[PDB]
Amino acid sequence: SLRLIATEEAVTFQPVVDALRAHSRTDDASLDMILVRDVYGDEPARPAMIGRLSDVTGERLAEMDSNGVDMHLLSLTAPGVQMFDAETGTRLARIANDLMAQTVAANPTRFAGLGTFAPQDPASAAREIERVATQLRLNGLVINSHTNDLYYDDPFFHPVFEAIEASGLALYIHPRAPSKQIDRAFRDYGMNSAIWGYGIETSTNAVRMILSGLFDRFPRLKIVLGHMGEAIPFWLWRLDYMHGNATTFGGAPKLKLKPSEYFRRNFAITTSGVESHAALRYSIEVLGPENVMWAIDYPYQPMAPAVQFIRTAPIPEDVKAMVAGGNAARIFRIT
Amino acid sequence: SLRLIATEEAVTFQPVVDALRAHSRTDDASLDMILVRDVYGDEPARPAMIGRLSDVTGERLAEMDSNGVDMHLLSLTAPGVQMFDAETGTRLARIANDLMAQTVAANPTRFAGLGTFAPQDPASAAREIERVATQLRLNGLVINSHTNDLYYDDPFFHPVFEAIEASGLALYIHPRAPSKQIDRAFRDYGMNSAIWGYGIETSTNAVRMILSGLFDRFPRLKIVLGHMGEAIPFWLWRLDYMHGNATTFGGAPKLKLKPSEYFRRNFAITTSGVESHAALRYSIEVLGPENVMWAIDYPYQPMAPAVQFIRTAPIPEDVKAMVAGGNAARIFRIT
Ligand SMILES: COc1cc(C(=O)O)cc(C(=O)O)c1
Ligand SMILES: COc1cc(C(=O)O)cc(C(=O)O)c1
Ligand SMILES: [Mn+2]
Ligand SMILES: [Mn+2]
Repeated sequence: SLRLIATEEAVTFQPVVDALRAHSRTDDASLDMILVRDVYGDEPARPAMIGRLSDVTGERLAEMDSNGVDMHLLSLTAPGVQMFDAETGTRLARIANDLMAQTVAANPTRFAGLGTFAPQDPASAAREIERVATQLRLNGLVINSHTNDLYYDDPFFHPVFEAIEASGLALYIHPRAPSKQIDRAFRDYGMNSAIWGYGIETSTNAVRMILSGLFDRFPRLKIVLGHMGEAIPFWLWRLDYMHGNATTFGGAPKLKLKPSEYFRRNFAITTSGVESHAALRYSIEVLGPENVMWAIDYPYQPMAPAVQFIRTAPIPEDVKAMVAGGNAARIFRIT
Repeated sequence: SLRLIATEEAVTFQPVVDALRAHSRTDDASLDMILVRDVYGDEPARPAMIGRLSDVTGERLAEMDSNGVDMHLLSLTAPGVQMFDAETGTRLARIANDLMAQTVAANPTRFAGLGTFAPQDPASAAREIERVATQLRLNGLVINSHTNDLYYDDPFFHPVFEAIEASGLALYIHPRAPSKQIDRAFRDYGMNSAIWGYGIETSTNAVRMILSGLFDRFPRLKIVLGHMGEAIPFWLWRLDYMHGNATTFGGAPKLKLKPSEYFRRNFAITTSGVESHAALRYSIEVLGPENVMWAIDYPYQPMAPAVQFIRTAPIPEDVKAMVAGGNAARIFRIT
């Protein structure tokens, strides 16, 4: 009877798959090409993945039922539509969002959905964000860290965040591989991926957002970070302590709040890929129990262990209910 | 009467200062030049820092006395001698280590010392490490993350680690600014420094060391990381979980232990710059109480708050004693 709403659950659609299959044959130097060739390539190292990402009502729903999971909140899998040229990305975002709405509508008690967009073209992405919010009535938004090797402090993306803030939709900033600004250090030992690169790429993006003052410009933004907040909850004291030096000697702009206060006000986190009771308890302690959500990270992680992690969490039942689904129901407006 | 041994306490000596003053005028593109110009430059934004780093027996000792701090474990301040050419770095490491040994000998109940080296020349560095251990009999070693924009998984540095392992001295890997591999993303909002770049640079170095299998080659190495382990303690579950993918699809070498097992076996951490009781408790829980040490990070942080942080830590008195000084006395050979 614990209501479980999993918040970082990947899906894909045939038009996006086809575009990535084509993209896999190009000489794109993005570090995401490792993943793209592994999953979408002509000789894939991970040949079952397209099928598992594409499936919603077969194995996925069967696994949900066997583990007592009420819902998946679906998101177009990284790297979404962000690797394509602007026209292509804009077209495919629309298509993927329409298909997400269609998927959710077939089983709305079991699936909710996040829309995505192509920030390669900020003006067009702003229009699509508005369409996602008001015409499709999806539950929120998802984007995969950097676009065009730029981070979201860049004023280039202001029209995107203006539209997101106005829409009231939370934005899940999911990882992708380290951008070209930092990828040189992530070429070895599989560090391009979830084992290290994903967290460094995504957390650096979010820290730039905070320190740049994005949340003074757009104070009603809600951002969600998976992987126990990409470790930002662990760094809060030092982010705050060193901020004086940053604005005094480092040219950082003066902010209305402390870095950690933006993190608690404007961000929430999920437990995707971090099935640690100690890290969960730490995060609840420093963020508050309203700011932590459960996730599986299916199909990149299996459902049973993630479910058992939350069902056995050494926290009171009321807090467990918040983490398991209550918070997600609030943040992603799930009835 | 808690015995307090602070383990990340920076010092400098005139010959190194003079060399950095000269270096500040060069066209070196290293991100450390920001700090170097701010402290050692002809028109320094932080003019009092050289005096504070240079002082051992004046203000530093008075502050130790007024706060009841037993000892500082001294280290040549970042970037140490690593920015110089090999000949210069090698020469200056010898001098700086002799001066460190003399500083310690002058007040051995109040100061312990870490020797440094210039890994620009691994053969010469290996010889200096041996001298530090056997002739100077210093308490350990210190190096500031990368050298020549390479990380310590590189076989280029094997003679260094062979020598460190044989010496039995622990190596404190202190931060410096992000290397050229990653520095593009750390040029804004003061992120070059302790607020973010230091942690990403140093943790990525350490993660490369672990995933490369360095600790299978040299299983007796002891490495110390400040700033609450540069957040690696927070990432342990995910580092372990994703390791199968890394070795299966990512070309990472198979290891004898799990990544988190190398971290507990071969690393210890300090609390420098992270005066959070929650983060301290988390670290003691996941690493064990023997693996956590207290530090101040003087003169970049003030002593009083660091001292009051540990004196008021909500942990049992025997564990507090271990963290405050007992572990340091073991790891750094202090009577
Ligand atoms: C492309 O999307 C992915 C996402 C995750 C994640 O940690 O969120 C992991 C993988 C992966 O394991 O390769 C891939
Ligand atoms: C030159 O070495 C430094 C070290 C630290 C540290 O956090 O360990 C901070 C600063 C700084 O605040 O600029 C400088
Ligand atoms: Mn994911
Ligand atoms: Mn320091």
